[PDB]
Amino acid sequence: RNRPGTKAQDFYNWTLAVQQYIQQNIRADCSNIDKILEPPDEGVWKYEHLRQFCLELNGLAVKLQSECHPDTCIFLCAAHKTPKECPAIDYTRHTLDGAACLLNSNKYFPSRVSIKESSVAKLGSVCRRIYRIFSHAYFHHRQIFDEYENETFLCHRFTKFVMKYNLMSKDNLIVPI
Amino acid sequence: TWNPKYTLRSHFDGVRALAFHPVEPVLVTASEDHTLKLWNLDVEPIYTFRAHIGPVLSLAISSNGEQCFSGGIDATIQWWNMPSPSVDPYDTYEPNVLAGTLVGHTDAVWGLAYSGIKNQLLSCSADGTVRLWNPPCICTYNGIPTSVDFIGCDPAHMVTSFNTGSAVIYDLETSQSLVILSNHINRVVSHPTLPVTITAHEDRHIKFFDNKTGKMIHSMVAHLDAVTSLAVDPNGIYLMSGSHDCSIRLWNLDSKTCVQEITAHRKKLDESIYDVAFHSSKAYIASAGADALAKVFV
Amino acid sequence: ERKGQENLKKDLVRRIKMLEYALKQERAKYHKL
Amino acid sequence: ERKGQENLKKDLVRRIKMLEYALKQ
Amino acid sequence: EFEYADTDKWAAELSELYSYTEGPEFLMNRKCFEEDFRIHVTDKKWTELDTNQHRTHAMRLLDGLEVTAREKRLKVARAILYVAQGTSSEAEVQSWMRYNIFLLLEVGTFNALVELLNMEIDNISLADSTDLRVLLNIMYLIVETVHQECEEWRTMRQTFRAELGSPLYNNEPFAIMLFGMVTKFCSGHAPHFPMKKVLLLLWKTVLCTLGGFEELQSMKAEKRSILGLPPLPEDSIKVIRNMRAAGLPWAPKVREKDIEMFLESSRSKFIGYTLGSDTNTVVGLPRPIHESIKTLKQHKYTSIAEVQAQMEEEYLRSPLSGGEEEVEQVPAETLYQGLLPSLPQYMIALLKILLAAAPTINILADVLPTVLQSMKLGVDVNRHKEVIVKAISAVLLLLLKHFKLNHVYQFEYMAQHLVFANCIPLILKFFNQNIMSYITAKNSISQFCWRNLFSCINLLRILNKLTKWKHSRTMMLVVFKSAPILKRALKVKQAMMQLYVLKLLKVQTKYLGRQWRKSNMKTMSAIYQKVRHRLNDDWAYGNDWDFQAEECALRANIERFNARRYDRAHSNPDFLPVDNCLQSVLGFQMNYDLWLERE
Ligand SMILES: O=P(O)(O)O[C@H]1[C@@H](OP(=O)(O)O)[C@@H](OP(=O)(O)O)[C@@H](OP(=O)(O)O)[C@@H](OP(=O)(O)O)[C@H]1OP(=O)(O)O
Ligand SMILES: [Zn+2]
Ligand SMILES: [Zn+2]
Repeated sequence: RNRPGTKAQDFYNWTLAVQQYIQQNIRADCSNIDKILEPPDEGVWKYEHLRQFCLELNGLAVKLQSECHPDTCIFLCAAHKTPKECPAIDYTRHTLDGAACLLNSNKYFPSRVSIKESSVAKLGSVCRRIYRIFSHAYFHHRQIFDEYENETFLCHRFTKFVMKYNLMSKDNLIVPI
Repeated sequence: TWNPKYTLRSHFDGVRALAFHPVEPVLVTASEDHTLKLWNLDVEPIYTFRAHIGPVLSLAISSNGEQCFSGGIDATIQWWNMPSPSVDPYDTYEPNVLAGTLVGHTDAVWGLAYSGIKNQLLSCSADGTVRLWNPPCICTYNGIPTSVDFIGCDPAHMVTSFNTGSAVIYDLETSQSLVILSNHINRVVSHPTLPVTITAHEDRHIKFFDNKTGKMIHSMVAHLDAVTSLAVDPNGIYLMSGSHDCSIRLWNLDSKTCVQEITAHRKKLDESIYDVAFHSSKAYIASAGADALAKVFV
Repeated sequence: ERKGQENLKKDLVRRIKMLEYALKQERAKYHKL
Repeated sequence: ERKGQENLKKDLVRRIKMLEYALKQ
Repeated sequence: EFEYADTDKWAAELSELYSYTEGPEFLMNRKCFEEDFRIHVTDKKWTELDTNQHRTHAMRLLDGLEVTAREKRLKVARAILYVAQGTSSEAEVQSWMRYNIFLLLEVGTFNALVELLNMEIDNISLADSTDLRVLLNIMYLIVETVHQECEEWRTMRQTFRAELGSPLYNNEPFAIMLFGMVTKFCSGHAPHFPMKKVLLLLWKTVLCTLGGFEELQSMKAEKRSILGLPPLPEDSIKVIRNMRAAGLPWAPKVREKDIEMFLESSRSKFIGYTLGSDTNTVVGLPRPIHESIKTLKQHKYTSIAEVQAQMEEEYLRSPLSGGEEEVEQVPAETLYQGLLPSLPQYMIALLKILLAAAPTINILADVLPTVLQSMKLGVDVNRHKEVIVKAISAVLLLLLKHFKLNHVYQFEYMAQHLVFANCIPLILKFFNQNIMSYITAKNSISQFCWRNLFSCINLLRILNKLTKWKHSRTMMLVVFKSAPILKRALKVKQAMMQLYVLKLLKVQTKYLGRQWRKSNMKTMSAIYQKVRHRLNDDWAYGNDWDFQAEECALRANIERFNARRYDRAHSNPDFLPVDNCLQSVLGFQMNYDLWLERE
């Protein structure tokens, strides 16, 4: 565990271990793309990994919202009931909230041990949503995107991940690895 | 008397803290996702806060019911004006929400408490320095301050836990700690009456003391795990004792046996349920556990 | 009897609320000194 | 329903008893 | 010749979706999809490709489907439509269609399409509405194919057909969205909706999510067994399939009312005093009367409607002595929960569209864009209206049957607002033309036009469901002088149509006067052969009403049922709990000073 009063590094000084496995692989180094992307199942693994991906992406979200000014800041959002063009920052926020909704939707994911194949199609939708955020970052805010990628090679990780599981076209990728 | 009615499942990683709105049927839940969510009452969140970086540890609500303070890994504190209920979750982002930002001790904020005087608030960190804040005047204390809280009956007196095994009481206008009372101490709370002050030990013994001589009036073994969190009824009758045994218990301030026991949470790691929070106007109880699953019983 | 006890509850609620006001005033008075 | 009201009343009178003892000091 | 099934053969269905006006669209579809295909991958064909190539391309389509430009979205949707068609050999294109459609399901096209459909909802001529049309096409196709095989992918169709009927769209099933479209059209505040396709899609989704007539009969049998009632005497569908034009195939039935009426007549005649609604006291009557009573009560037929009404009045008697029941959420029940708020407007709108589509609110907006072109457009408009009538009749009939099977009072609540909108005179007026021509109307370009005949049989079945065991409505059937219309429609050599005409003639032949009976015997002979016979019935020798009163009584019964089962919030305001929990505890100086100084 990590009891309270433990400042930063004691956190690493210490069911559903798939998330704990992912966490151990991440803390190992934020650099090893394949090593984390090395499966231990395949479906529930995709599930937990998309969860972790949006989790890490919250960081990019706050980093962008810090300076997602309309100075330079596409597609239309879908978290709204009727899809409206909530712009870049609004799009990012609504997409993250809708991904939380889906990934935590009871009717599509009651448990985290056995996901029906009638649900793994949604993962394609959500990663398609993710890559829109990534495109906006790489295009309008290249520098902070690169900063966050230096912090953690998210875009590289997810490109290798999708190419591993084929959720999105390779032609859809425009970010260099 | 308390049956499960809601399971606020929209947080990914463990929900470290949670607190109920004073009057509204609204609940705020801070997790380790670096983001916290506000909910209004199988339910979906109403707002998400995209301002905190690093996992969030501690949270407090402005007693008026309009502002929220948070402090976690980022060693900073954020202060939002919560949007009123009935807002749209999928709405246009409003940058003013993060009105306040507090930069203090360079370490993670482990303990957060609001003051009923509506001008101050206590922030304890792993830095070893507790800070009293005014939303820019800060009074610091250089005494392992795990838990630091605000006595309610007199806002002059405040408490401070320690990873040693004791807890020290001190004042507001004096900054001079009065007396200690007796090993990790997870969570400390203050009764809405002046003397009684409750503490939770790593040795699974809920203990009680007085703000005038710190007497060990009562030490009852609580659960089979280090009691992580405590929550006090807004009128001081019952007491929520959240324990790493994934078993929350409603004790009674008179009868200190298992007045009620609910157990619904998973042992995702060596650490289990983080925090427990009463209501104050609607009599709901919420529990924020290690698996990011806020249960709500009515 | 149910209705009567319900009104008794309303009475006790009034009593508790006025007790709250009284104790808040006494706390403020003691805090001033 | 009457039993529930009874228990609530017992709770409230315990509250008032404790409050008055606290007022004694 | 004619084989009454829940739907025509798949090829006829697919042909009966596109107007003869929107032909060239097909070209565009290919000329759209191909082009994008060309850019995505090169030198290949969709058929010579393999599985993961198909899935990648489908995901690319779904991705492209979210651009914020209506024009590019239309382009992408046309591509998806061509995919759904897939296109040589008709069996080949059928197989490739089934394949492509199950693929588009697997990738998850349907939810994206539903979202885009909502988008188009929240906003003369054909091109007035192309996008919607295009969109609707796909959905229909999908459902069609998925249900065309609803009789590998077993799990696929099962989960689909289960989610389509589940309240996942604004917490309402898909059919509710389609009904909303229909209402918003009839209200004249959405004059561009393509109505043939909306109606067809509503029909097919009601079909696949509720089940056709065979699954209807099966569910009826199971609900009979569950309630303990004895099984049904015949196999109605088979019996009607094995009839002829113009034997005694129907085992006679006798409802409880007849037993009680006969027994009370006998009591008055032999015991000098009637008893009243008792059917067990038979002791003083002579033996030749006990024989008749036994013969009757051994031929009794108690349907689910009677026991359900009994349970309803029971619940209403003893509300909280365990009377609170749970109701299964079978798709019919959820659909009724969805429709209940604004049902009457739905029914009025359906009937308005019907009346606008009878052979003799611009419904033809969908189809409207040389004498040959004028003739083709005329036959096309006739075909448009024929299909609209077919869809509406089938929807109404399926809803009626499924509601009556689910719970009788739902059927009554639908039928009441269906007759209030003058459905009886509407149908009769629909039947006041040369029916034979309508049935043999060969209004199609690549006997019995299966479409028209199916629709007419359905209209008769509906009219029967509306007016049966309700004396006031039967007297209405008499008032509008239906008989010369019915027995004129009797000329169609089909067997089921004849049967359902006779089902009405027999029900109203008592009030038609001896002379009429004496004049028409061939029809009386037909009624003798075809229709089921009730014991102690007096149609052949009948001797001989408060419409509004009987209505306003049934209405009260219905509304009581509805309020009890779908207004549990307000239900039973007399007995309410009080929250004894401490949420209430938080739910001028003298007032302090003296109160403290009390001791
Ligand atoms: O009462 P149900 O169990 O619901 O069966 C009735 C009805 O039975 P009743 O005669 O007791 O009213 C008729 O059946 P028959 O008259 O042929 O005996 C009716 O036929 P019509 O509507 O043509 O009068 C129809 O059976 P079907 O729909 O096959 O024609 C219908 O059964 P459902 O209500 O389940 O449709
Ligand atoms: Zn931006
Ligand atoms: Zn949005």
